[PDB]
Amino acid sequence: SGPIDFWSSHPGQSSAAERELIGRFQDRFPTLSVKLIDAGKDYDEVAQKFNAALIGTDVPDVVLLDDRWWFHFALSGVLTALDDLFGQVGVDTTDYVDSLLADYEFNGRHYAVPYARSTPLFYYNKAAWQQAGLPDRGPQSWSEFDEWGPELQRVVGAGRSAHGWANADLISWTFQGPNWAFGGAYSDKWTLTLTEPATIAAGNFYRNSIHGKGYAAVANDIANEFATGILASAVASTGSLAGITASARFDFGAAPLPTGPDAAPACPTGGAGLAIPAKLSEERKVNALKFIAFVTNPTNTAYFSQQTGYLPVRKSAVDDASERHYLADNPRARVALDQLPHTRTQDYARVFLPGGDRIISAGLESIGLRGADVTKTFTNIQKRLQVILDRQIM
Ligand SMILES: C[N+](C)(C)CCOP(=O)(O)OC[C@H](O)CO
Ligand SMILES: [Mg+2]
Repeated sequence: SGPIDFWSSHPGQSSAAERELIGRFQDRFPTLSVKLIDAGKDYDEVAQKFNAALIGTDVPDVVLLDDRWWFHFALSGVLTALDDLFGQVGVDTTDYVDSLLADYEFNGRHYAVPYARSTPLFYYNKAAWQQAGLPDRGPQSWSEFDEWGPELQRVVGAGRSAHGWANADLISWTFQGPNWAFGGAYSDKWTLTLTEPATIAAGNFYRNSIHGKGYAAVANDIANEFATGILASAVASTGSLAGITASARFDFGAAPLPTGPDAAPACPTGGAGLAIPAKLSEERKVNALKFIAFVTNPTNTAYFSQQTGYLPVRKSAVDDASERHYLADNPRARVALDQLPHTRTQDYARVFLPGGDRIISAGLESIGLRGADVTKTFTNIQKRLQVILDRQIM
């Protein structure tokens, strides 16, 4: 009871934008109120808190669930299937970007609505690029960047790195694209492929950049380490574009990831959507979908996108006057939009296999941190994952 409880992690440092969308929602429906709740510092903390709440009584009305947690909770049956609610509220689902809404479809039903959606971006420091003699653009291939790497490392010097790789908090997501660009994958649908020769090749490229040629390092806060100049470049979310833009005292570029052979997609989408706990009453499920649909309407997804660097989730958001000027005056904000139709759906091992991402991410960090053998590390992870698969299947 009481207001609509909105549990968010304020992704992209977006709490101010969310308070503002709440204002728009309350002027539009003077009858309903919202309480924005700082439910956690990242998607894992929000999901942890939701888990605890489900065993209890006080469940939120609206909860932010990332590209892994929505499926975990949907498959657990704790989330409202929304397809009939879309019709009852008048949601124009044809207007959401189709790939972004299909990201939440499970067995014919949708269990969340896209909200803070992203692609990774190749951020690069332009002063470093100029010092190294590079052209003003991202690498076209990870092989080309392997040639830039040592040149950048020389100009940035001793307490800096040409490239920062994310730590376990995000490496499974940022390494996904390069893996694809090499023709690898964690898995192909449910079949694991971490020990295919192309996946290992991508692994060794990552390992060699840190321990072989030594122009790359495993970062902590990758966005801030890039913005403060410690990393000459990094793959991080477009969701961090506003924060990086506020802190960086140098000019910088954002580029799409290197594609695969013959421009085959080599970039994931990511981020989170809004969902409604199944154990709410039918009235609160109505108001909750009212809210979710409002703050993700054309004008409002355009606004949230302007404040963060995330993608507008509605096709017609680019019909919005402010969004056209914004994209006009902010080219780095175009990059994720232009990249969106060159993406590839995420490997099942990362997003759907229960516990898969924790295992994959640890393997990748262990490779990065201590230079663990890649073939050995990938074999052990794939065997521990295959154990999961065989168990859940049974
Ligand atoms: C909040 N931030 C930007 C610092 C990190 C998460 O970035 P996202 O693009 O929201 O998610 C990426 C991925 O799908 C998560 O599994
Ligand atoms: Mg409450």
